[PDB]
Amino acid sequence: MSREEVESLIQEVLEVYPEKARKDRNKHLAVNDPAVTQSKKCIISNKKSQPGLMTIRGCAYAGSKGVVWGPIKDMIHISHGPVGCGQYSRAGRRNYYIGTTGVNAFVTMNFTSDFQEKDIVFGGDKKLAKLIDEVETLFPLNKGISVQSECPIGLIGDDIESVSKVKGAELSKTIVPVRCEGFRGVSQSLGHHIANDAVRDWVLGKRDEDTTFASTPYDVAIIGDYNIGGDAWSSRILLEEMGLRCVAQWSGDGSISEIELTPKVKLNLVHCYRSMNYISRHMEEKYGIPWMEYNFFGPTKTIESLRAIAAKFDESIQKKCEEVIAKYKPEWEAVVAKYRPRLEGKRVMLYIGGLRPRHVIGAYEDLGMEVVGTGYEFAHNDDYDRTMKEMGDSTLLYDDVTGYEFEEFVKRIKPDLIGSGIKEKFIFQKMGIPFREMHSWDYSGPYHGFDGFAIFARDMDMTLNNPCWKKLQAPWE
Amino acid sequence: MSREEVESLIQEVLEVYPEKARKDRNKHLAVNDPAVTQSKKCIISNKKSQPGLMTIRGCAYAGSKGVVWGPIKDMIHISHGPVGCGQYSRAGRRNYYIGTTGVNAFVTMNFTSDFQEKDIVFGGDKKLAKLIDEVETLFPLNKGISVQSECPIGLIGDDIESVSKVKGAELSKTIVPVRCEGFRGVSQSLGHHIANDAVRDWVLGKRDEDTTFASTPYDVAIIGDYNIGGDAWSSRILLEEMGLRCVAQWSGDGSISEIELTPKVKLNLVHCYRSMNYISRHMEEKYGIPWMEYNFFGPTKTIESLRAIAAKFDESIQKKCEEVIAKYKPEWEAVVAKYRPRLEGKRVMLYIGGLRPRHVIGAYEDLGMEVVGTGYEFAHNDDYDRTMKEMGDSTLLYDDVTGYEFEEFVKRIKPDLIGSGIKEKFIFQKMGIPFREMHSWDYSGPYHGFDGFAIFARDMDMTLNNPCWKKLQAPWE
Amino acid sequence: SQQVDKIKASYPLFLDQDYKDMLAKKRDGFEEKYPQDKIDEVFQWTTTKEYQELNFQREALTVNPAKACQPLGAVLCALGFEKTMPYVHGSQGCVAYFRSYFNRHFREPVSCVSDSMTEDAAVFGGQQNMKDGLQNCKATYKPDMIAVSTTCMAEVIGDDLNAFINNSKKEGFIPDEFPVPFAHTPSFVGSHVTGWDNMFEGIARYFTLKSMDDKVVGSNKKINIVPGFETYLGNFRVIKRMLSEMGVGYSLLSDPEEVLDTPADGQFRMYAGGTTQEEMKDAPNALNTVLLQPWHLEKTKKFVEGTWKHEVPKLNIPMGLDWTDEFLMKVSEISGQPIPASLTKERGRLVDMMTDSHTWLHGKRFALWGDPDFVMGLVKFLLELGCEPVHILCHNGNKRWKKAVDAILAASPYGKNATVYIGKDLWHLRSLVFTDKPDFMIGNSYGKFIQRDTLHKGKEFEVPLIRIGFPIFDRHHLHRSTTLGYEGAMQILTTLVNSILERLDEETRGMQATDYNHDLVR
Amino acid sequence: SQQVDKIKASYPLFLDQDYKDMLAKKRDGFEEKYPQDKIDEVFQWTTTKEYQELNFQREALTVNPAKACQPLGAVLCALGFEKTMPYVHGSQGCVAYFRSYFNRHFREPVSCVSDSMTEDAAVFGGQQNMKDGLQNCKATYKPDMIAVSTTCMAEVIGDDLNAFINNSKKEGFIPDEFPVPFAHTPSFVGSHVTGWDNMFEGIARYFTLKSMDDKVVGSNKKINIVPGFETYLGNFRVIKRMLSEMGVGYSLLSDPEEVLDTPADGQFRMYAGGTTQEEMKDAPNALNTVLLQPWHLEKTKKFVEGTWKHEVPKLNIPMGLDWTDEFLMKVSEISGQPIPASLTKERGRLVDMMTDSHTWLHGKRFALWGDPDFVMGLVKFLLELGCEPVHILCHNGNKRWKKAVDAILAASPYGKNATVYIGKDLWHLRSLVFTDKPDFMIGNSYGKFIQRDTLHKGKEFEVPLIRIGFPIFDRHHLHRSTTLGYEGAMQILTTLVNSILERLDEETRGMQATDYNHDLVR
Ligand code: ICS
Ligand code: CLF
Ligand code: CLF
Ligand SMILES: [Fe+3]
Ligand SMILES: [Fe+3]
Repeated sequence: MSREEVESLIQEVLEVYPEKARKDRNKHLAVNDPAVTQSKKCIISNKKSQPGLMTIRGCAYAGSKGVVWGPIKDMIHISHGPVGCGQYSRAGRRNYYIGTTGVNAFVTMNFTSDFQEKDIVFGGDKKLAKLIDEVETLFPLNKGISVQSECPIGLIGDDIESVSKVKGAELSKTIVPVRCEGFRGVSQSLGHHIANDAVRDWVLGKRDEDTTFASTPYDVAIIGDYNIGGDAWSSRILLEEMGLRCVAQWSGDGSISEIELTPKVKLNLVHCYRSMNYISRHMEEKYGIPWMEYNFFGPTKTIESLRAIAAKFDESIQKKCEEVIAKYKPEWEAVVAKYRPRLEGKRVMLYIGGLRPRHVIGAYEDLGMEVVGTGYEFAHNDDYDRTMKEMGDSTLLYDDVTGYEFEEFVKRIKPDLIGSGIKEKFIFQKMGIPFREMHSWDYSGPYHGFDGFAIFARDMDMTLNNPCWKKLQAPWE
Repeated sequence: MSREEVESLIQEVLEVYPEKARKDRNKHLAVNDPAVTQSKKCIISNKKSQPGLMTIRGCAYAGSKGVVWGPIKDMIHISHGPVGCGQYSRAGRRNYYIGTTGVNAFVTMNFTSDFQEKDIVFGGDKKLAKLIDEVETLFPLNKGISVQSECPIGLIGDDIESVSKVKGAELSKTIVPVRCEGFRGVSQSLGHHIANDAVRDWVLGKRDEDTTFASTPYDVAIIGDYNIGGDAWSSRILLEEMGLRCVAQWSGDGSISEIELTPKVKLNLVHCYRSMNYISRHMEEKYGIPWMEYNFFGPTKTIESLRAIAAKFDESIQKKCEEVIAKYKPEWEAVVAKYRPRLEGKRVMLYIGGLRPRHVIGAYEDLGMEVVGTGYEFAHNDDYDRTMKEMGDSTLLYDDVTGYEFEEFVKRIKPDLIGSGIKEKFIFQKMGIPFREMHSWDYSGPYHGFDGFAIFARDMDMTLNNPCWKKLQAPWE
Repeated sequence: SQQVDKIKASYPLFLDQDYKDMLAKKRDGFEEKYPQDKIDEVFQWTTTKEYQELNFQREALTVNPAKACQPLGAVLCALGFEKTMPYVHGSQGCVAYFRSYFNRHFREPVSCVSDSMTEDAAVFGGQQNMKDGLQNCKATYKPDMIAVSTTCMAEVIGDDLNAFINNSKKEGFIPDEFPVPFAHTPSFVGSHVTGWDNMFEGIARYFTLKSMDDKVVGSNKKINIVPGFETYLGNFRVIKRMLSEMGVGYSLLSDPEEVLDTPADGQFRMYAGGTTQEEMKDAPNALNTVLLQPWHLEKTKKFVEGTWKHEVPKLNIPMGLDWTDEFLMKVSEISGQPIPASLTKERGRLVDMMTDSHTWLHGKRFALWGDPDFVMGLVKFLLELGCEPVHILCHNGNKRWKKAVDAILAASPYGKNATVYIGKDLWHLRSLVFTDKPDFMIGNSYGKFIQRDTLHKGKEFEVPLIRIGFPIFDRHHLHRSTTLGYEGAMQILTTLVNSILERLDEETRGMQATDYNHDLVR
Repeated sequence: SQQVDKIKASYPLFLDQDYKDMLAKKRDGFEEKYPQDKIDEVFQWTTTKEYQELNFQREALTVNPAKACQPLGAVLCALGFEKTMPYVHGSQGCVAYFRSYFNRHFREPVSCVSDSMTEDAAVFGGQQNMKDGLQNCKATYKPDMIAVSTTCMAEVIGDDLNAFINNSKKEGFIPDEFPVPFAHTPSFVGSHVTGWDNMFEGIARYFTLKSMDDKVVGSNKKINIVPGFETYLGNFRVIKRMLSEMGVGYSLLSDPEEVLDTPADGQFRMYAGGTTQEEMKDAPNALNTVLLQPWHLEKTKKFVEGTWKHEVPKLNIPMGLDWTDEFLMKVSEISGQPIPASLTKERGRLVDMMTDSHTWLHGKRFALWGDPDFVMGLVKFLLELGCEPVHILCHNGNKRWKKAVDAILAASPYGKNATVYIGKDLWHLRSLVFTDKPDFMIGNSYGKFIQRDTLHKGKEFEVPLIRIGFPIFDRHHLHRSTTLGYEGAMQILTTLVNSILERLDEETRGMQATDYNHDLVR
């Protein structure tokens, strides 16, 4: 709104920084223009954070262990290093799964080597081999081990690749070494890249020579959906109602066998482009599997995605797609009729990770809500290429925003709702602004698909229109 | 010992009273002499309380509704009068039963007529008939209605007998009017008498002309056991292991059919003489059924009672009795071996209603404990005749003791443990004396039989030897 | 049989095979029990809407009431004065029941006496009973005051307390200067809160009615606080703390929190704390009188406004956020003291808790019961949290109270599904929770049986109980809690949200069935 | 499918038939899952004593630990000083994880920064990182103090904090007078409590080591209180309240209760309260220093005794009756202030609660885990109540602490069946609760999964969890509780007895099966 005001606000916020930090941060804040197609001319992304400025970014270990490898349920994932990292990331992400924990599923469990001073001084490869033996003894029904590195592993001269090779040859088990040390990269995105490379190098090609899996022309894989609150399940059902067959989903509620069967499918359906574009491009190049993006956020995006997917197949699939759309139309129409009057005209600001800042806009507009600012923690420039056409004119765009910047922007813009993570929720709640968690769904969800849209609308209404937001000022003040 | 000291203590305590109260209370405190067989020459009981002296006694409604009629599970008992009495007595007594509450059992529920001013002014007989109709409508599986009177019913001139007769003829149901108004009598004892008279007049003789019940020479009834904490059950099993057949059980876990079948048994086994001697004497006079007292408190009394019961039957019953005693000997021997070293030499003071102050001495002596004082709230002079021979020389005997008297006697005697009710527990707990509830078993039990003796010993040890009794004095005091 | 290493109490010893066979033999042989299928059919019928229609047609039968009688409240009021003996003129069984009730709720000694009226007094009256009882009570327990109430027995014969106490004083049974306030508390009128109101009005009249000539309003720069029937010690504590933090002079009349919270240090204290006779005599000199629970202090309000000439403010119970704010601003206006920053920070902290827990609180459905002021404060707080009160029950409420509660409900969008019931008992409430299932119940211990019944229908039909109210018999030390002010609101909010979260945890503990939603972080 | 009137979240929407069929098809078609009988066999094997023997032979594998790393405790210590910014020299992922952890436990904003060291500093060092970070942090957030700790990355490369901060000051990045205390907190040594100790020692050294010439012991007539790692605001509050009631001058060093309990009133406060620099500079002038949690304040004790010349008393954590009494008498002896009557009455009231609940508490078996001082205080209190600690676990404890705990256990007859485990994790504890079943567990939220496992074996094998400790993620506002003093003992006692009573209520709710023991009065 009123572009010159937004640029003035940007300058006023930047006035406080030292010259180096101000000059750097000036390249990461922008005023959106929907006509612009290339983001390199307006915003700069995927760079190192300025020291001492309260960034929100994580590390490559979080991007690899917590995002990509952790949701794999039948594998045991071992945090190689000191005790803190696996403890802070244990069950913090709501990647839902079905299994018997401790027997054949291990998602919420924390396996670690628990480095001491002696391990730092004299290495930890012998400890790693002994620990792998112990894992094999105590958890027989596991189907593969991954070793996720923390910072000291890369800092000291540890060679986890040789240990993994020897122990895998000895036990006839898949052991995947992931060099996802924290100091690599600038954020979790290099963790995504490293985890995808490990998947390609150690898992994806097991059944290249195997041809015992019967294949159908309607075989698809779900890539980049991590089943937050059941999200992937809420997507999968729709695809099965269309008549497709979902051979695998990466990686929420995912098994290693599904990953190894993925090269046998006819189409890849990529949900999170940011974290899985590497593996999808590799399979297109190697196995010739086409991949396409889809968006199941809100009825409009869901219907458009379903039609786009069905067009990739024959006419029976399109007929089933129309049947599914007709079946689900009354339910989301009822949701819209109930909740749009309570949410029309509200203004939303978002600060999320790599995919969701632009994916959720359509669902918000399906309830009459306008997104006035958005930003990414770690996403690349192609993500901003998509976002710039996704958003409106004179809206605010921020990359790797600092706490001070986000607080000042929110003070000036005064949105009705903010969607961000755990580290901004209470900051903006004490400020008197409704806040929804857009990583964990505030322990609600799923939000994907038609069944998720109802939950999304109910949550928006329950937080935006709660009475507690009208009680922050004492009557005597 | 020290009889002269005990008498001097009695005089010192009585010194505070006014002349009338002192003269009255002097007849209710005594120093026991085991050689004395007539209590009327020693102590006086069953008299009205002195006003304003904080007695512990209840009323006739408590003795009838709460003690005798309430445990009958398949009957609905209606508190005729204002709302308070049935509310304070609802589920306060732990008479255990098996049934589906609200459908075919109604023990823990409170049915009342809830008198208002209009009911007081214009009577409540029409309200009673309407209420009986509503009871029949809403609780079809009930097997009889009893109407327990409160004070205003007797004071305003209501004719509940006519209503009961008319509605019983109309509905073909047994309706028992009980004139258990509070102001009659001096305690719950007249409630016992009135409830027994109602049982005799309205229930006991229903199957006098009915001879379809097959009878065996080993038919007994349990009379006066109210299944506190399951006590009656813990007795019944032993009798069934002896080979007897328990036809009725008065009145804990009792049904109206058992009461009506009682006149068909070969022997009555009276536990509480005080509350059931009336009905047992009536059945001896009318049906010729002999009755005998028994005591299942502690292994010694239990074994003696079992042998005394078995002597009333043939030799097969005696052989079964010997088998039962042999079977249960190791268990109570183990209990004694475990708990007597922790409880030997301790001194106990008791104040319970009408049977338990004398029945529990044997169980205490089975753990090496000496009872130095005992007393009754409402028991008669024959109860003291039975009591005096069971207690030691120069021990204290008190009838309808006041709070001030009880406190001063405990202060002078300093017992290791006191067993009394809810209204003295916290009084003696703040004094630093261990206290066990001897009405409700402190929500523990059962205490009857061999299975109950283990619970009794564990409870005595856990309360007497608790560390909290050594912490009442601050270290800086 | 018992193993000495692991002894079993009634549960689970009676679940052994021998006891089970004994019980089955007893039932099959001598109980003439209905067939189990018939019992199941009747239970299912009692869970239906036709049964509810029959149940609400009741006119003469009360099943499981949610109230007590007046002399219980009179005793509780009398306990709040310094070295005062509660004395109930009537039958001793009433006093035994009152003492047992209060002992089980408070887990403390409760002192009360009776004159033990019998059938002789039922014919001739209880004048001699009162003379002897007053003399004996004063001689034995040495109180500074004897507060006399009545049982229904003495009410029905029409015993004149004033004349009987006057004759006791005239003939030398007790000194003429000894204070003996009295109140008629008929148990067939009202409930226990009515008895509290009657006893307080009697004591205030006794100490102030005849000596009003030298009274000037506002002379002692204090505010009188009348709490009413209260069974949470934290409520007295929080009122006193909040008034002290404002620097406001106050006089709490009928304060029993010291005598219900005596320490265990090797001695028994029959009396502890309480309102002094000097405070009660000086009460007309206060700036004003504030009644914390105005819906059962009507007689007290009439006396204070008519005699003391105090302009009693129209205040709701200080429960929740808005009503606590209104109480604080009214006290500030009366006394001229500004509201301190500590209370502002406490209010902000409560608001922060509300913001933190609003997501788990929103849309939840509650059935609830209790006393009128407590019930309406609870409804107000639940509306403030975005919760849905659905079945609001108050056995001792009236029509004006119901109209006020309906006005509260109509002002909020969350009160559209709420129904208020006056004069209904807990069997009605059982029918309501079966036919229109809420998420939770709020009430005293008598609700536990209702939960049991719901569990009999099926696990998906269980309505868990949250114990707020009087009496609570199956939990320990809950009477130390607070329900008033910001602190009480925080305690209630914590209890509610954590009850919701334990229910969710229990419902998602099934391995490989529902434990996909067994989240570490909630 | 969704009904707009009753929308379902993940639970129980995924229990619908269509979702169940989808999941069954997915598992049967593409997951290559083990047969359910094989899974059941392996689970039963993991519940056995042979599995426990294999499990305790572990030497290199840690499964579900019960501790964190040092910089988390360093951040918590730094948060307790006035207008102080916690600054972790190292990698930014660590700071993200620390902030998320504390946000989830406290439900409050937590402020911390890092210098964001990357692969470049892995060979050059983080000198430029520290210069730029100190300048940027001071310019942007305006702290009065920056407290520097380290991550394992900078510890492994061997970054010299002292030299780097000195070079930052010398070259003008920050003023020379600006306070920048620092501490090396290697995450491969000790745990979070060790980091708290290191950070406190660094701050105290920075403010006192070079200016000890004009210090006289006892000049300010105060007692220094060092709390250590603490995540209950009620503990700070109760210590301050008890010291104020005695009339004892005190200085609480590292007090974060204000900054972790800010109000919601429309503004964001990055800083609130905390120990001032004047208090820390004046600390050597106190009469003495009292350490509340002495088993992770060894470095602090060495510094205070060696440098400040304070004769630090040998005191246990003031948890439970005896240790609270000892703490109060030691404080009274040090300051010369008598113990007031209010604290005597509070102690008596706690003793009264103990007397009331001893029957339900006696003989109960508890597994428990946590931090060393917290754990030994819990064991002492449980012994005082007549309860039986059986499995005592502390992942970050040592051999001397275990010897002290064994000495405590041997002094009590209720410690006969207790075993102390040091260096064991929660998978060991799962084995222990399976093989020697206790009645209850006491611990943080990570215990919930153990309960789930026990429920999988059978309802008679479930071990319910009582949440006392850090962190608690699945309940709201439990961090406001108290575990210290008589008030903390009362809260713990109430929670324990009521947990026992809810378990008993749940076990006796079966109609006509076990509800013969569903008592109204307990
Ligand atoms: S993987 Fe990525 S930060 Fe694509 S690291 Fe992050 S479960 Fe975010 S915006 Mo948390 S690139 Fe997924 C994400 Fe998006 S953990 Fe989740 S919500 S769609
Ligand atoms: S950036 Fe990432 S989270 Fe940080 S360490 Fe590095 S991989 Fe890990 Fe675990 S132990 Fe603690 S938190 Fe660190 S300092 Fe040593
Ligand atoms: S001695 Fe006994 S308990 Fe007393 S009344 Fe009489 S029958 Fe009953 Fe119920 S209602 Fe209250 S408590 Fe009484 S005063 Fe009117
Ligand atoms: Fe008590
Ligand atoms: Fe908060």
